[PDB]
Amino acid sequence: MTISELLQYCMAKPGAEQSVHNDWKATQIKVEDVLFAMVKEVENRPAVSLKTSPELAELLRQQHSDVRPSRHLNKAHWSTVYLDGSLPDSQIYYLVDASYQQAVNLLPEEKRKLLVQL
Repeated sequence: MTISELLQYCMAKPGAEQSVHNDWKATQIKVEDVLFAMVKEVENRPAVSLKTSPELAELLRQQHSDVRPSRHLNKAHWSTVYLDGSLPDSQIYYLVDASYQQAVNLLPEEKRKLLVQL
């Protein structure tokens, strides 16, 4: 699937802004200072790195190889999913909201109250 639409869909999540790191244009999707997922194309192939997530870490225990959770940034504290392009959109959308849900839970009272209005 195309990351072009996926990225725009990430902007449809209330509270998420794009923080671009001007090196290889790694784009961090986060709120005020809570980073849950960041997208970075390596090998010219789409790849997103999520923060420590239950199902994402579970994927590494239960399933192996193929997508290859690798240590380009941090393999145990982060998880890098090679989106590649040949990966189905069905799974990707779920992963986005998975990390997004976590971010909201990790936000204090003040922060959460705001997102509820949006």
